[PDB]
Amino acid sequence: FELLHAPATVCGPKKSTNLVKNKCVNFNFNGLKGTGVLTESNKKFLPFQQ
Amino acid sequence: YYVGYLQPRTFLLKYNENGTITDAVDCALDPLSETKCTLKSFTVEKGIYQ
Repeated sequence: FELLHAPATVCGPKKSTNLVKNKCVNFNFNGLKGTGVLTESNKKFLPFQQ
Repeated sequence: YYVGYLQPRTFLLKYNENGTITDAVDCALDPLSETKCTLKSFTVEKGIYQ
């Protein structure tokens, strides 16, 4: 395998930590870095919008 | 069938509560569109603008 010469193609899924509600966490969602409190939402996203 | 070409410009787009694009306005077509883009609004009151 090789690193840092072409866009990523193949790799296995990463085991993730279970979601925690209503607690100060240092979240990292597929590239985002930030801090806050995660709760259930209400906004109706579009099918492709992330 | 129809073909058209693209060049880099700047647009002003209006979303809504659902999240869909409803209307858009150019910013380099007419002076009226220019001042609409400058004021960040779709309606302009009477007067002189820079």
